[PDB]
Amino acid sequence: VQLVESGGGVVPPGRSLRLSCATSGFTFSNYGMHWVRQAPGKGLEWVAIIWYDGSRNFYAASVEGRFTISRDNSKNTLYLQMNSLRVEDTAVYYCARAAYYDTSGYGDYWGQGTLVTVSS
Amino acid sequence: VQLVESGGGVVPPGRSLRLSCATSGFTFSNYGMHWVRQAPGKGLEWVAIIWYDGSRNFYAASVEGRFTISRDNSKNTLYLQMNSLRVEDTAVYYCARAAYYDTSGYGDYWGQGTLVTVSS
Amino acid sequence: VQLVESGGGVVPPGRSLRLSCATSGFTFSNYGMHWVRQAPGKGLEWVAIIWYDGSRNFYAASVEGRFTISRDNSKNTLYLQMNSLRVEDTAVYYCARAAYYDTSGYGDYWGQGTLVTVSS
Amino acid sequence: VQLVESGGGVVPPGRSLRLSCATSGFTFSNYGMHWVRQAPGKGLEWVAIIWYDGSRNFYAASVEGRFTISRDNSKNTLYLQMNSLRVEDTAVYYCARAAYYDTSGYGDYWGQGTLVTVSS
Amino acid sequence: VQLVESGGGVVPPGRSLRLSCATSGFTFSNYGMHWVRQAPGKGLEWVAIIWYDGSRNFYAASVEGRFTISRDNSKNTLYLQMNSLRVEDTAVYYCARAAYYDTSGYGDYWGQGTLVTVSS
Amino acid sequence: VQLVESGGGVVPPGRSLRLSCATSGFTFSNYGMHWVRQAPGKGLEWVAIIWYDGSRNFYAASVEGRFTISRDNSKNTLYLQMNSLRVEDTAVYYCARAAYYDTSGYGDYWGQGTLVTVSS
Amino acid sequence: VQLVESGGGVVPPGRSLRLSCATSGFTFSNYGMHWVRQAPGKGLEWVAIIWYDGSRNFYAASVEGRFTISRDNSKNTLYLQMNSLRVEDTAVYYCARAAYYDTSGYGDYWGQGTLVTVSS
Amino acid sequence: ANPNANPNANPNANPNANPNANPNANPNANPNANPNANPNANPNANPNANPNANP
Amino acid sequence: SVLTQPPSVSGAPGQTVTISCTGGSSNIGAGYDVHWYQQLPGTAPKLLIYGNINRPSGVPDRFSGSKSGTSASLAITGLQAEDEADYYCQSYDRRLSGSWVFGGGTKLTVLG
Amino acid sequence: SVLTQPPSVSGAPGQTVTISCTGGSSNIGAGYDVHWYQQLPGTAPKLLIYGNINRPSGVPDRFSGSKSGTSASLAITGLQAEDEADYYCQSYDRRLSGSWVFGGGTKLTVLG
Amino acid sequence: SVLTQPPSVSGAPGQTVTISCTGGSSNIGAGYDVHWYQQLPGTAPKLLIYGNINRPSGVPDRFSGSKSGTSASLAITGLQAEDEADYYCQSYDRRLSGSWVFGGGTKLTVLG
Amino acid sequence: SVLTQPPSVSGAPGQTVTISCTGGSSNIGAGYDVHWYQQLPGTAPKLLIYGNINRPSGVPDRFSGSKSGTSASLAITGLQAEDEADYYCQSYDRRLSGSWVFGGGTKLTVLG
Amino acid sequence: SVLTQPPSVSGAPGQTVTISCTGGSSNIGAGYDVHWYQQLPGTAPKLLIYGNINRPSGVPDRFSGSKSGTSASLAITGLQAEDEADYYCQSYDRRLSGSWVFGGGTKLTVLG
Amino acid sequence: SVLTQPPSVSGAPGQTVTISCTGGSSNIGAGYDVHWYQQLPGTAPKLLIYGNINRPSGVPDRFSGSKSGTSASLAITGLQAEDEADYYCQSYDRRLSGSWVFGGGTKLTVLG
Repeated sequence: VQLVESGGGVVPPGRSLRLSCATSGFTFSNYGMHWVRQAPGKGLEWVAIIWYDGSRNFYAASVEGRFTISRDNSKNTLYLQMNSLRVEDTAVYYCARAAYYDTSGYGDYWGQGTLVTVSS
Repeated sequence: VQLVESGGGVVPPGRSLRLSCATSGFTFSNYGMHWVRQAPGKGLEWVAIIWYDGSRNFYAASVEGRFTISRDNSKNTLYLQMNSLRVEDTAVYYCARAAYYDTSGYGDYWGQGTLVTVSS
Repeated sequence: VQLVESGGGVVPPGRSLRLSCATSGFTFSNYGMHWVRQAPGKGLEWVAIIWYDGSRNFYAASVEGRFTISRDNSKNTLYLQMNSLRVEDTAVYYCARAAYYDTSGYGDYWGQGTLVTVSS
Repeated sequence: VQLVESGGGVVPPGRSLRLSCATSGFTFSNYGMHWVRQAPGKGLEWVAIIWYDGSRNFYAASVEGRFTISRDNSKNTLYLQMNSLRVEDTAVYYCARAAYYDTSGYGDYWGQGTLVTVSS
Repeated sequence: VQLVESGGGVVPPGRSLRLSCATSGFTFSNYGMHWVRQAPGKGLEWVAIIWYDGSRNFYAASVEGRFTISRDNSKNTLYLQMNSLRVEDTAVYYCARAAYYDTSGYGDYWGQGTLVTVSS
Repeated sequence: VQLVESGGGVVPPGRSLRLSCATSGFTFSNYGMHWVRQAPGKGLEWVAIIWYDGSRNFYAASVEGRFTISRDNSKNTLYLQMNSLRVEDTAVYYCARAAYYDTSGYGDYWGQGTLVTVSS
Repeated sequence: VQLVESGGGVVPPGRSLRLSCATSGFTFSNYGMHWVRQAPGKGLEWVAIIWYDGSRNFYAASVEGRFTISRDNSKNTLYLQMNSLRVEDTAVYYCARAAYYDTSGYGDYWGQGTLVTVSS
Repeated sequence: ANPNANPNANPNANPNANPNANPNANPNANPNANPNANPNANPNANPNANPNANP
Repeated sequence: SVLTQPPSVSGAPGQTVTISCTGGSSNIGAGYDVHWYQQLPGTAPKLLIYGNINRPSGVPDRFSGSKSGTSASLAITGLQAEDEADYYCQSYDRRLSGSWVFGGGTKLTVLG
Repeated sequence: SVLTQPPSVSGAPGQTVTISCTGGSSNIGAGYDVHWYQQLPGTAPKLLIYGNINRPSGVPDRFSGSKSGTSASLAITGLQAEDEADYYCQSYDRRLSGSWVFGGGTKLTVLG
Repeated sequence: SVLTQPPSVSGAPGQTVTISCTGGSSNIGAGYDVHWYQQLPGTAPKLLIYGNINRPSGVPDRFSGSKSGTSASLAITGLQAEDEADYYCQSYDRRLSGSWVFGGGTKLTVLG
Repeated sequence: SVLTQPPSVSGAPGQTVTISCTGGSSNIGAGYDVHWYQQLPGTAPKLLIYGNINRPSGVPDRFSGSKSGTSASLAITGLQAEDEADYYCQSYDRRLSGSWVFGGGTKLTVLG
Repeated sequence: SVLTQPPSVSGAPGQTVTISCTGGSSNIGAGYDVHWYQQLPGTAPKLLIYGNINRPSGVPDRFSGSKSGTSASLAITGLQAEDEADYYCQSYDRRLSGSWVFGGGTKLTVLG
Repeated sequence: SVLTQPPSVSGAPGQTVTISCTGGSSNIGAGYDVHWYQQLPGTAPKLLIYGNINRPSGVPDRFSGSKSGTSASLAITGLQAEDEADYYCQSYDRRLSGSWVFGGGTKLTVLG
C-alpha cells in the first residue's frame, strides 16, 4: 500500500493550490480517504474526509468553504483543492486510508506528506 | 457561512406567501435548518425545523398545519411556504443553521431576515 | 451444478500463476463467485469475491494487491490471477458459488479445488 | 390479449419436450414473460422468467440447468425447452404476461395451459 | 413547426379509420411523435408513441391491440390506424412532437387535431 | 488541413444566402462537419452538423426549419443554405471539422469564416 | 500468399516516391490492404488502409493529405504514392494483407518491405 | 460512520425488477455521437453473398 | 410454498368470509406487495387483486383486501355460489432465487 | 385522471390564483418532472411550463410554478381576462405502461 | 481464526455430541447469521446448515443447530461412524473487509 | 449562455490566472467532456484543450486544466502578454437538441 | 485539541513509561474507541494501537494500552533508544463536526 | 507509442519469460482484441497471436496469449536461442483515426 503526496510548494496568500495522492497496492474504489495536516512545531489536525463513492464529504470547521475534497476512482487519485490559502494554512499535508473499528474510526496507511507554505 | 432570506412583502389575510433562504460557504446537505420569527416588538419565536435529509419536520404549535418547511439540496436553498396567513403572522422571518451541543441544540449562523406583513 | 477447477501446480516463489474454475449446470451470469483456500493441515481462509456483473471485488487483507479476481461470462469461467507468490500462499484453492441468506452470506456449491505449491 | 399454449403430451423420463405460447393482441416485444406450473392436486409453482429483450433469465431452483426459456419476437412466440424430463415434472404449464406493480410483480394475463406428463 | 391533421369523420362501430398528421418546419426524422385524444367535455388521454426510427411503439392500455402507430419518414408523415372502433373511441385526436426534459417527457408542438366519431 | 469560407455579404431581410466551406488536405468524406456563428460583440453559437455520409443532420433550435446543411463529397465542399434570413442572423459564420473524444464532441480545425449581414 | 515490395531509395526532401506491393497467391480483389512503417531503430507505426474495392481509405494523422493509397485490382497491385516527402518519413514501408477478427483487425501476412530514404 | 465500501451485501443478480420495456426514455435522435467514418471494421467484405446475381 | 394459507374456508350464500395469507420478514413484512389470484376448476388462474388493494375492472366489488405486518387478507362479502374457487396469494421472497412465490392455496366452499 | 387537480379555481382580474396538482410516490414524489399545459376553448393545448419551473419563450411572466414532495403547482399572478382557460398537469406514473399521465384538469375562471 | 471452536469432539455411536462456535459483538451477537460446513477427509466442504437452523435437502435430520447471543451450536444426534468429519462455522465480522470469516474447525471422531 | 464563465480575469506577466467554467447536471456533472478554445482578436477560435486535459501539439506548455463536479477550469501559468485572448468553454447539454453548447467566453487581460 | 496529553515523558532504557490521554464525557466517556499513532522525527504518523488494545502486526509487543472512564493510556515497556518519538491519541468528539480529533501529542525521551 | 510495453525482457534457454502490454479504457480495457507480432532482425513482423489467445499453425506451441482488464500478455515457455526478437502488441484506440495502434515493442534477449 503506497500513498504518494504531490503538488506542494509556496504561494502568496489569496492564491489557490491543488494537492493530490496517487495510490497503489489496494483497491482505491473500495475505501474512503482522509486528509490531515501538521503545522510546523504543532500536533496533528484533521482536515477532511471523502466517502468511497464520493457521496459524502465532511470538513474541519476551520477549512470548510475554502477547501474541496474529491476523487477520481478510475485514476486511483485523491485530490484536495485549496482556495484562498491563508498564512495559517502552512502545514505538511498527508493522505491516509480510512479504516473503521467499532464506535470510531482511524487511518491505517499513511503517505509521506508534502509541504504547503503560504507567505508573501 | 452566508445565509440570505428572500420573499417578504405585504399580503392580505387568507392569502399565501413563500419565503426562501439561499445559502453558501458550507455544505448545505450536511446540515439541518431552522426558521424563527420575531414579531415587530416581541422576542424570538421558534417556527420550524427540517432535518438534513428531509426525513423529519417539526412545527411550532402556533403554525402547524398552515406552514410547510422544505429543502432543495441542489440549489442550496431552504424554503418556507406559508398558507392561510393571519394578522398574527406579521414578523421578521430568519433562517438559521442547525447546530447541536449535548442535551439541547442551538443555531450558530443566522441570516438577516425578511419582513412579512399580513394586513388588509 | 458442477464447478471444476484447474491450474494448480508448483512454482518458485515470486512467480505468477493463473487458476480457473469452469462452471456448468447453472446460469453463471446470475451469480457472484468466491475463492477460499486451505493450507495443508489448516482450516479455511476466505480469499476473494467477485460480483455477478464484475462491478465489485473484495479481497482478504492477506492477498489484496497481489491477487486479482476476474470472470468471463461468455465462457462460464471464474479466474484467479496470483502475482508475487509467497511460500505462505501454498494451499488448496477452491471456487464456490455465492449465496446469500439474510444478514450474512454463504457458499452453497463447491468445486473440488486444485493445489498450488510455492517453493524453491 | 391471448396467450395460447401448445406442444404438451407425454414422454418417458429422460426425453425432451418443447412447449410454446403463441401470442396476440399486445406488443409481444415490449413485455417480459413467465412460465408457471401446477401439478394435478397441487398449488401453483413459479418456473421461469425471460426479460423483454432476452438479457436476463431466471429459473426456479428445482429446474435450473434442465430447462431453458427463450423467445422469438419476430413470431410473437415464447418457448420452453425441457430436457431430461423427470416424473416429478408432470404438470400443467402456463404462460403469463409479466406485469409489475411496485416492490413485487405479478402476472395479469394468463393462457389456458397445457399438460405435460412424464411416465414410463 | 407545423403539425397538420386530417382523416377524421364518422364511422359505424366496428369499422376502421385512418388518421394522418402531416408535418413541416422541422426535421421529422429526428423526432419521436405522440398521439393524445380528448373525448368531448373530458380531459386529456395519452394514446400512443412512436420512436424516431420506428423501433419502438407503446400504446395506452385502453387501445393496445386495436390501434397501430406508424410513420413514413420520407413523407414527413405520422399515421394512426384504428381498427374495430368503439363508441368509446369518439374524441378529438391530436398529434404532437415528442420532447424530453430529464426524468420525464413532454409534447411541445401540438397539431390542431381532427374529430373521430364512432356511432350507430 | 485547410478550411476556406466564402459567401457572406448584405442580404435584405427575407432573402436567401448560401455559404460554402471549401476544404482540402484531408479526407473530407471521412469526417462530419459543423457550422457555428458569432454575432458581432457576442460569443459563439452552434448552428448545425452534418454526418460524414449525410445520414444525419441536426440544427440549433434557433435556425431549424430555415437553414439547410448539405455536402458534396466529390467537390470536398460543405454548404449552408439559409432561407428567410432575419436581422438576428447577422454573424460571422465559420465551418469546422468534427472530432470526438469520449463523451462529447469538439471541433479541431476551423475555417476563417465569412460575414453575413442581414439588414434593411 | 506472397507479397513483394519495391520502390525504396533516396529522394531529396519535397520530392515524391512511389511504392508498389505486387501480390499473388490470393484473390487480391477480395481483400483490403495495409501499409505500416518502421523508421530505423524505431517501433512500428500504422500508415494507411484501403478497402478491398477502394471505397474507403484512412490515413495516419501524420501523413494524411500527403500520402495517397490506391489499388489496381486488375494487376493485383497495391500502391502508395508519397508526395512532399520529409526527412522524418525515412522508414521501411511494408505492405500487409488486411484481416479482421472480432472487435479489432490485424495483418495475417506480411511483405518484406523496402527502404524509403528522404535526405539532403 | 464507516466510509468504506460494504462487503456482505447480496452479490447475486436481483430477479425482482420490472422485466418490461421502459416507455420513459428520450424517443428522439441523439445529437451526441461520433459523426466520423469509424476506421474499425472488416475491410474484406466477402464471406456472405448471393451466388445469383439476381434475388 | 412459503406463504401460509388455510386449506379451506366456507359459508352460506350471503355470508362474509376471509382468506388469510401469512408470511414473514422475507416476504410480507419485508415491504413486498401481495397479490391474489382466483382459479376456477377448469381454467387458468385469473388476477383478482393486485397491489394489495387494487383490482382489475373485471372484478366486482365483492372482493377486496389489504396487508399489514406479515399478514395479508382477502375479504369476500356477499358470498355467492359462483365464488367457489381456489384462491392463492403471491409475493416475492428475498431469500429465494425466484421472482414469485405462492401460498398453499385456499379452497372456498359456499354452503348452498 | 391520475393526478389530482381541483375542477375549478377563480379570482378577479389583477389577483393571484393558483392551480394545484397532487400525485404520489408513483408520479410526483417519484422524482418525475412535472409539466403544465394551457388549453383555450377552440384549440389544442399549449406548453406553459416545463421542467417544473421553465417556460417557452411564448409565455409571459405571469405564469410560473414549482414542485415539492408530491405536490405541484401553477401560479398565475396579475390575472387577466385572457387567462380563462383549462390548465393541466402532466407527469409519468411508474406503475403504468403509458409514457404520459394527466391530471383531471382545472378550469380557471376570471371574475370579470 | 475469528470464531472460536474447540479443536476436537468425540463420542460413541448412538450418542449426541455438540460442536460450539463462539464469537462476540462484532460477528455473532451482531445479528449476523451463522452457517456450518462439513468437510470429509478427501474432499471440498459441503454446506451442512444455513441460516442458523435450515439445511439442504441432502442433509438428514440428524443435524440441527441454533444461535443465541454470541454462541452458535451444531448438534449431531444419533452419531454414526460416517459422521467423522471436520465441521466449520462461518459468519461475518463487521470489523474486517472480508465477506466471510471462519472458525478454526472442529474434528469429530466417532469412537467405534 | 449555457455554461457560466466570468466576463473577465486578469494578471501581470509571470502570474497565474485561471478561467472558470461552471455548468450543472445537464452538461459537466453529466459526465460530458469539457473542451476549451482560444480566440485571438482577429481569428478563428483555435482549439486549446480537449478531453479536459489534453492539448494540440501547437499549444505551449503553459496551459492546463481540470474538471470536477459541475465545475471546470483553464489555468494559465507563466502568463505572457501574448495570452490576451477570449477563452471559451464547450460541452454538451443533455436537455438541448444541439451537439455543442458554449459559455459566453472570458476575456483574459494581461497587466503588462 | 479536546484530548489532553502531557507534553513530555521520559525514562531510562529498560524502564516502563506511560503516556496518558484524558478526554471527557463527549469523547472517551462517551464510548468512542481510542487510537494511538507514532511519529518519528522525519516521517508520517504510523498506526501503533487501534481499538484501545489491538495493534498492527508491525508493532513489537512492548506497546499496549487501555480505556477506562474518560481516561486512556499507552504503556511502553522495555524502553529502547528507538522509542524516542511523538505519540498521539485519537478519538471522536460528538460535539464537533469532524470525524477525528487528536490530542496535542507527547514526546517520549529516552535518557540514554 | 500508444500501448505501453517495457523495453526489455530476458532469460536463459529453457526458462519462461513474459511480455506485457498495457493500455487504457480507450484501447485494451475497451474490449478491443489484442494481437501480437514477432519481428526478427532482418525481416517483417510475423503474426504470432491473434484474438488475445489464438495463434497461426506456423507458430510452435511455446507461445500463447491472454488478457486482463487493460493488460494484455504474451507468454513464451521453453525459451530458445531462436526467440531473440522484438515483440509488439497491437490494438485499436477509439480516440484515434487509425485502424491499428501499436506499443513500442519489447526486446527479448535469450541468455545463451
